[PDB]
Amino acid sequence: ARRTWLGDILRPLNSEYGKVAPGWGTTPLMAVFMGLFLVFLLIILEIYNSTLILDGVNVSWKALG
Amino acid sequence: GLPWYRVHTVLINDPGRLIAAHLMHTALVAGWAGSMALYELATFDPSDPVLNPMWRQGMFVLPFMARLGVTGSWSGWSITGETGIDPGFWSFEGVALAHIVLSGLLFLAACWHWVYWDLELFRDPRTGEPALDLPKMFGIHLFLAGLLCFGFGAFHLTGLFGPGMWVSDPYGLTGSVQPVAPEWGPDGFNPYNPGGVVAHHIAAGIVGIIAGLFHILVRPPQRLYKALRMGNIETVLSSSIAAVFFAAFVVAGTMWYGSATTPIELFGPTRYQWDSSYFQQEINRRVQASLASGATLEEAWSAIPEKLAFYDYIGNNPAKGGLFRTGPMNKGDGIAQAWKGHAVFRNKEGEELFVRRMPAFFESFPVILTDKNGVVKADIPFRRAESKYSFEQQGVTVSFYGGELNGQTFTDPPTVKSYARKAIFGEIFEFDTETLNSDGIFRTSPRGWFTFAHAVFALLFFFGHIWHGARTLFRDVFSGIDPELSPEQVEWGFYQKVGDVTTR
Amino acid sequence: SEGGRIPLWIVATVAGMGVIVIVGLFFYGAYAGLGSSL
Amino acid sequence: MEPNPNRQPVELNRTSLYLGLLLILVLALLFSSYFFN
Amino acid sequence: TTGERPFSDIITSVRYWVIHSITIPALFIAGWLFVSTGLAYDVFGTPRPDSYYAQEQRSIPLVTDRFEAKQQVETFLEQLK
Amino acid sequence: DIDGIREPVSGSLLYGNNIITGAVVPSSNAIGLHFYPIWEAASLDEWLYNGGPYQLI
Amino acid sequence: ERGWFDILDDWLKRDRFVFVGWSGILLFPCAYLALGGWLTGTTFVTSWYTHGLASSYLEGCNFLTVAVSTPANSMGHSLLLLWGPEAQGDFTRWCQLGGLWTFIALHGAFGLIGFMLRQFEIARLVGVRPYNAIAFSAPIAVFVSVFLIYPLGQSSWFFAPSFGVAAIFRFLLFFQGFHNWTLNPFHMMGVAGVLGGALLCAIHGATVENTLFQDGEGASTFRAFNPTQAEETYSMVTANRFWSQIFGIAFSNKRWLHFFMLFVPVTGLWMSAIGVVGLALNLRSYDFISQEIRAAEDPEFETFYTKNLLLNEGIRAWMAPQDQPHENFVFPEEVLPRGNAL
Amino acid sequence: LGISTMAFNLNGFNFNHSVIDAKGNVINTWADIINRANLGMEVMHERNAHNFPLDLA
Amino acid sequence: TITPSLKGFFIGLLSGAVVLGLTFAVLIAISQIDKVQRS
Amino acid sequence: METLKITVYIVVTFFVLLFVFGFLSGDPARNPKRKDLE
Amino acid sequence: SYPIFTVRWVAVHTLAVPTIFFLGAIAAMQFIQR
Amino acid sequence: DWRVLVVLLPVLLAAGWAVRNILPYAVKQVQKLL
Amino acid sequence: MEVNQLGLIATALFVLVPSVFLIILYVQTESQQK
Amino acid sequence: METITYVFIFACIIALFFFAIFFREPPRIT
Ligand code: CLA
Ligand code: CLA
Ligand code: CLA
Ligand code: CLA
Ligand SMILES: CCCCCCCCCCCCCCCC(=O)OC[C@H](COP(=O)(O)OC[C@@H](O)CO)OC(=O)CCCCCCCCCCCCCCC
Ligand SMILES: CC1=C(/C=C/C(C)=C/C=C/C(C)=C/C=C/C=C(C)/C=C/C=C(C)/C=C/C2=C(C)CCCC2(C)C)C(C)(C)CCC1
Ligand SMILES: CC1=C(/C=C/C(C)=C/C=C/C(C)=C/C=C/C=C(C)/C=C/C=C(C)/C=C/C2=C(C)CCCC2(C)C)C(C)(C)CCC1
Ligand SMILES: CCCCCCCCCCCCO[C@@H]1O[C@H](CO)[C@@H](O[C@H]2O[C@H](CO)[C@@H](O)[C@H](O)[C@H]2O)[C@H](O)[C@H]1O
Ligand SMILES: CCCCCCCS[C@@H]1O[C@H](CO)[C@@H](O)[C@H](O)[C@H]1O
Ligand SMILES: CCCCCCCS[C@@H]1O[C@H](CO)[C@@H](O)[C@H](O)[C@H]1O
Ligand SMILES: CCCCCCCS[C@@H]1O[C@H](CO)[C@@H](O)[C@H](O)[C@H]1O
Ligand code: OEX
Ligand SMILES: [Ca+2]
Ligand SMILES: [Ca+2]
Ligand SMILES: [Cl-]
Ligand SMILES: [Cl-]
Ligand SMILES: [Fe+2]
Ligand SMILES: [Mg+2]
Repeated sequence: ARRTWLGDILRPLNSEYGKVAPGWGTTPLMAVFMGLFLVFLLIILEIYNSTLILDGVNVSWKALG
Repeated sequence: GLPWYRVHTVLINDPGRLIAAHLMHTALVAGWAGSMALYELATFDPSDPVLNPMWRQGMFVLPFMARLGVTGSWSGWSITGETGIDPGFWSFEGVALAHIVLSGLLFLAACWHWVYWDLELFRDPRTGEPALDLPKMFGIHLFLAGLLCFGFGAFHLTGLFGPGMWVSDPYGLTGSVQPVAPEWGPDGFNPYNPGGVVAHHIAAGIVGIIAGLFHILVRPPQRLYKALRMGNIETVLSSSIAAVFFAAFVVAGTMWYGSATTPIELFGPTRYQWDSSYFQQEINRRVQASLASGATLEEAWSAIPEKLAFYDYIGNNPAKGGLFRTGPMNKGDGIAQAWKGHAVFRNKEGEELFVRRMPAFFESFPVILTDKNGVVKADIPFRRAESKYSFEQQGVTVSFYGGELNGQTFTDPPTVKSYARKAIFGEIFEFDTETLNSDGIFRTSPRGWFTFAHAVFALLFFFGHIWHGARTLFRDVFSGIDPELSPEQVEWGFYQKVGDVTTR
Repeated sequence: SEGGRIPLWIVATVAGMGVIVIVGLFFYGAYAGLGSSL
Repeated sequence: MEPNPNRQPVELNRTSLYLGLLLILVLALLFSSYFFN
Repeated sequence: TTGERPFSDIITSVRYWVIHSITIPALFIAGWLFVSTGLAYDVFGTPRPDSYYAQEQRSIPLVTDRFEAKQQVETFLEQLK
Repeated sequence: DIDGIREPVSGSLLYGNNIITGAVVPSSNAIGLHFYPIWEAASLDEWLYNGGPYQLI
Repeated sequence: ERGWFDILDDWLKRDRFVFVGWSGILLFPCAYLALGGWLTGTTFVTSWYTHGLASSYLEGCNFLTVAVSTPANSMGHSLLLLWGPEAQGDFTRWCQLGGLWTFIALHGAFGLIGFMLRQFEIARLVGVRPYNAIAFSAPIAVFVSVFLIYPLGQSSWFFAPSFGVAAIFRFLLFFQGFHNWTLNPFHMMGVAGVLGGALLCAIHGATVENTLFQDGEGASTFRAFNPTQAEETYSMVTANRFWSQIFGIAFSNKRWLHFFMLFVPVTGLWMSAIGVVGLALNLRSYDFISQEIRAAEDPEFETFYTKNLLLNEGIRAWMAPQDQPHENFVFPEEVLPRGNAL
Repeated sequence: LGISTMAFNLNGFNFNHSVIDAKGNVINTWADIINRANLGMEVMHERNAHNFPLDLA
Repeated sequence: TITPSLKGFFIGLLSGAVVLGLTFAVLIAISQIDKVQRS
Repeated sequence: METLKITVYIVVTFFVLLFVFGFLSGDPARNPKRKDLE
Repeated sequence: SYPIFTVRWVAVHTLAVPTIFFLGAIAAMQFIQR
Repeated sequence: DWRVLVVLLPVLLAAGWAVRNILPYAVKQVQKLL
Repeated sequence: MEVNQLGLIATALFVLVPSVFLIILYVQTESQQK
Repeated sequence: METITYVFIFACIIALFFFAIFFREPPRIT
């Protein structure tokens, strides 16, 4: 294959195909972030939906003048 | 050979040519943006932002330019109605040109990457086979996206180094591009607060930078690597398509309901504003405040801006169009010229009467007039023989306050009836139907068209997600199942755990 | 106790008759009391 | 330049041509009324 | 087969029917009483035949406000004297 | 004149129809269940006005 | 690597009478609640406060007229959660406000997700290609377009279909009168896919059944087949000749035949879904402009298209006051559109 | 067979005003809404062809 | 401040968590009690 | 019209006669297997 | 030999128990008069 | 609420009766699984 | 009739473009070595 | 122009029927 200056510079960033951490690794941490993100989406959805209604938060064109 | 629907699969193990095909796609999209902006500039009439704004003229990319701060033409005009403005290079024309040149450079890069496909960069150093390290690539790209998202937020939207964004008053009368500070309290999650858009790009930008660094530095767990087939580029296609249909549903929704990023001065008003008489309530409030301050009826109504009256008209309601009724809103009811003023109907007893407005559901609707307490007082009858509410029987008249017909009164049944028929549409306007040969049939706005296209494309992309996820997780059987599939593997009870040969 | 003592054909017959009876009751109810139009 | 080993011939058999043409033509016969409006 | 006792075994056994000749009529009677005592009406808020309208009213009790809807239903209910 | 009330309905392409609106229109209510072949008409113009093509087809 | 996850995985995939799976955790509760909500609502729950209708067995409705009806128009697109701001944790009030409608719609949606995940999971365990799930994408596009996107585009959940036989019939007629839905080429493609699918089902079944090889002595021919047999049970060659001579063309490739049987009804349903997304926005195929210009100028010009529009106008005027009670429509007799005598 | 028996006017189930309260007020069901739609269709179809109050074919 | 709807939100979140947790506790327990036989 | 009518009657008669005399020309024997069905 | 309380037992009863209850309720309804 | 007791009482006696007939085999099934 | 003036070319290209695509693929399949 | 278009598409379809039946690739038993 053809080498080039730039390809030589970028080589290390494409040299670890298939490399994995043992077992479950950071899955538990990932799960937690997924759970937080689900709740964040439910919050913003319920706000837009007026199912969750917060003081100072007027979901309307008449929010701020 | 390959069937027609598989021709592009030749790219799966050829990162150079895949990059070339992507460069070519990008070139075509940038080229589209350039061409679209040019067509719109060649057809847009900037002379009346009150009764002929961009959303009445079928403008689709112009409001997206305006939304982020491009409001002027090299020709001297601006979308807010100013004269003698100098926009610098970044006028609508400059944006279009920039997109064309970008398109060109991308095309050339595509050619280079297509010829010189066999770069050593694309080979796995240990096997010599083509390979992309997708997890690290995801980190790299996420980091980049994070820096850009953050930059956009902290510099562009804030006006720190940039123009800001389109903002307006609650009735879409005084819109302009303004610098916007981030909103860090709970109101940042209010769709109608622009400060939340700012805050979002700052915070999510930061989170993108952090997650990016994580994904650059930390390898996937073996179990997730295997489960999601992280060695197969089609897994990335599957999940990317999922993310994309999610984003598309969200933009369709925020376009339909409105938010700080889908302003009515750029896309037209929403159907819900007609549904709840939003503009009518504001108009009546203003008129009452004037009356209470000692104004005459004529003065009260003459004090209503034409733009505001224009919002209170069903011809601008995005839920009144048709799938094959093509073009700009102007092609239907015509190009709006002037507010006729507010029509007040009275019967022979001098009681004020109110025309029943058309709900969006109805292509056609009767003409029925009630008193302030909803009692029917007059109508236009179908069968005449037992009519009791005809305008003729009831002596219905109509007087105008404000607008072109201000101070005038009409008593002849044909005229009164004509105005009543217009009154079902809300406030009444004079239109030029000749310039464009308008056919008098309602069309939706860019709010409508955008919403439609994006809900449909999102729904289709769901199928895309299902198809590619399936191809990813069932790669081993996509030319068929094992010819030697033992019957006992699908026979009930033989294995304790379905399809697990260790559990006989 | 052990499966078999009560012949399956009798079970099917009795169950079926039961089904017929209840649906019959529902059709009677179409003509009397609520929903009867009377 | 060395040839690309990922190239593949493409095919469309006659039945597929006929099915394709029937699809396009019927789709046209259907949508044309709406294009003319 | 997947390990569980065949249905045809079960429903032709004496024990099944010793249990179910009690359990099946009991449930049926319970459902009957749920209606006959009038409990169902109160649980689900379904109008009895004499509770759709007040004596002289002929207008439907339609809910017209989202956030005070509960109070509106309570008011409609109060209006049946 | 599908309903026999001298109110002719246009079904053909050349007379203002598209593929979606077009039709061969049922024979006249004045005819009812009577057999109306071409030779029962005084002329093809008559046959056509009364919806003869429908019965033939 | 034998941790709790793998042990649970073991349990979930036991070859038992009703397969569970990881997908079962989503599917079973959601499907059960959706069916239970419908049975519960149609048996006991009114629509007096939301629609001014009786809708349950308790009130005197029959199987054809029971329904779980949509919430009042004033609820907008409220998720209408039991603990939400509308019902405030009050179960009786929740039923009276139409909470069972969103309960059923939402649990049903997650249940359909569960079922398609089940099709994937089982395909993967057994080792077959996942075309059954893929084909199930069409029911999903239909449910999502009709029960969610369509009313989300309109004023409120009120205009979603209500869950009941007659209620659905009302949905059909409403779509005719207000949307002219039969005129829509997306609906039309849907019709072609459904009827074409039914046609393929029938013709394929009958063809197989009538080109059977005699593989046994009996005059009832079902027993002369064995699941494990390698041989085709009917003659593709004879089938092919018969159809080539009858209809001019015939299948010759069984794999293509079966794929086509997937393709036709799945594609049809997908097209119908697209048209409904348009109707969410009233973006209808309601008119042909050329027709209307000609007709408006020429009082002798009449087509089946104009006739159908007069029918639609009748539907809107005569059905609206009772079908849309929140609008408080009062249409005096004299304004009602009517032909002579009727 | 539905079409072929409705041909002789044995029609769909009719539950118009089947549900009635204690006083005798009509309590509408979805069947009655269907009825209103059907009325729109009925009163509009063939707008010039009927001279008498009942459409008997 | 905690509005009645934010309180309600909390209640719904807690209810969901409880249903999910109870479900998984039970499934895990049963999975532990009734293990598959392997060679 | 009369010429048209006679013509059409003759055509119809011709084909109907073909149908009838045709199905009378030993049709059960026109099959691939057991022919002697008289 | 065979277990009694299985997953199948549970599924069967989650359907059959409310069904018989519901059928008793609907039966009682047939005797309600306005 | 007396109506609630009147309705649940049938089901309760049903449950209790089915436990009486199946308890010996239930304890055998469970003590086998363990 | 006052039809849309783009309908003719819309229809023509709608037919022509994909049909030509299919014809190109068909002919070059045929010309491949038998 | 419209009528010509509709009739033309139709005509192409009938021609296609002709080719698809009489000039199909013959089915061959391998
Ligand atoms: C405090 C800092 C901060 C602030 C003030 C904001 C502010 C905002 N965020 Mg951001 N965000 C932040 C940090 C912040 N963010 C961080 C750190 C992250 C993680 C990187 C995000 C990730 C994020 C996401 C993923 C989204 C937002 C969105 C928003 C906007 C929400 C209002 C809205 O229009 O919702 C509208 C959107 C919803 C209500 C979400 C609906 C979710 C759907 C219903 C789930 C189901 C999808 C499925 C396909 C639906 C199919 C069914 C249907 C078709 C029937 C608002 C500008 C939303 C947005 O972009 O709006 C335009 C959005 O989607 N943010
Ligand atoms: C997101 C996509 C999108 C959207 C929402 C808009 C929106 C708009 N465009 Mg723009 N435009 C776009 C992309 C878009 N455009 C592209 C890609 C081009 C290049 C061709 C253009 C070029 C363009 C021009 C030249 C003009 C517009 C105009 C407009 C305005 C009028 C729209 C209209 O009448 O549509 C009508 C929409 C339809 C008739 C829908 C067609 C649906 C197809 C036919 C369905 C096909 C079904 C399929 C074949 C079935 C396959 C079945 C098989 C799978 C089994 C509107 C604001 C007009 C304007 O007013 O400018 C000022 C105008 O003159 N646009
Ligand atoms: C990011 C989006 C994306 C990308 C990069 C791909 C990429 C791929 N798809 Mg997937 N797919 C997607 C989204 C995507 N798809 C979506 C949204 C759907 C549902 C519509 C599908 C449904 C799908 C199926 C059923 C199949 C694929 C297949 C493929 C592979 C071969 C495609 C090919 O050779 O077609 C060649 C295409 C042509 C020669 C002509 C297509 C003409 C189209 C149909 C009409 C005109 C399209 C127009 C130019 C598009 C304008 C842009 C649009 C956004 C408006 C390729 C890896 C195939 C595969 O898996 O091979 C193993 C395959 O069978 N895709
Ligand atoms: C397991 C499958 C399943 C799924 C997917 C759903 C889904 C749904 N249910 Mg259903 N339901 C289920 C089983 C399920 N249910 C069961 C088994 C029952 C019987 C108890 C019910 C009874 C039920 C009722 C009575 C209602 C619903 C409703 C709903 C909807 C609203 C749910 C919600 O907002 O949760 C919010 C909670 C979560 C999403 C939990 C997320 C878990 C997080 C990530 C963990 C962190 C929690 C945190 C640490 C706790 C802090 C709490 C503290 C601050 C107080 C949603 C569609 C509502 C509805 O349909 O309205 C129309 C409704 O009224 N469900
Ligand atoms: C005896 C009941 C007959 C009912 C009417 C006919 C049903 C079957 C006809 C369908 C034709 C399909 C095209 C040919 C399909 C075809 O070729 O069939 C072939 C198939 C198999 O043929 P065999 O030659 O093996 O057997 C038929 C004879 O030769 C006798 O052995 O025929 C049958 O299975 C007959 C079944 C009789 C019993 C069927 C009852 C099914 C319906 C029961 C009533 C339900 C009504 C519900 C209303 C709510
Ligand atoms: C080379 C070069 C250059 C140039 C460039 C250029 C000139 C470019 C252009 C470009 C362009 C100019 C492009 C364009 C594009 C476009 C597109 C890409 C489009 C597409 C479209 C579509 C795809 C559509 C579709 C559709 C239809 C048609 C109908 C309706 C529906 C839909 C929408 C689907 C320069 C000098 C700069 C420099 C460098 C070199
Ligand atoms: C909603 C809800 C819920 C749930 C509930 C449930 C889950 C329920 C279930 C329920 C059920 C589960 C019920 C059932 C029922 C059943 C029935 C009612 C049946 C009937 C049947 C019949 C009547 C039959 C008929 C027939 C047929 C079908 C065919 C054959 C013949 C005959 C005619 C016999 C909860 C609490 C969670 C929460 C709150 C809300
Ligand atoms: C109203 C329409 C006229 C109705 C008349 C009905 C009258 C009933 C008797 C009709 C005469 C039947 O005459 C019938 O036709 C021809 C005449 O050569 C005979 O001849 C036929 O015999 C063999 C039978 O294997 C055929 O293969 C052969 O092609 C043909 O020649 C039939 O064997 C004879 O049975
Ligand atoms: C592609 C050709 C490049 C032509 C560049 C013209 C620059 S034009 C120049 O730009 C400045 C920033 O926009 C403005 O401040 C200034 O008013 C304007 O005249
Ligand atoms: C590639 C050739 C295109 C070169 C176009 C350069 C436009 S440059 C542009 O010109 C305007 C004059 O009206 C000024 O208002 C503006 O400030 C200036 O940037
Ligand atoms: C004889 C009619 C006298 C009253 C005038 C009609 C109502 S107002 C009228 O409405 C038209 C659309 O129909 C517009 O095109 C026009 O601009 C406007 O004058
Ligand atoms: O024709 Mn046709 O439609 Ca059987 O009803 Mn009578 O007629 Mn007429 O009216 Mn209704
Ligand atoms: Ca004109
Ligand atoms: Ca009484
Ligand atoms: Cl008619
Ligand atoms: Cl008459
Ligand atoms: Fe088959
Ligand atoms: Mg009764």
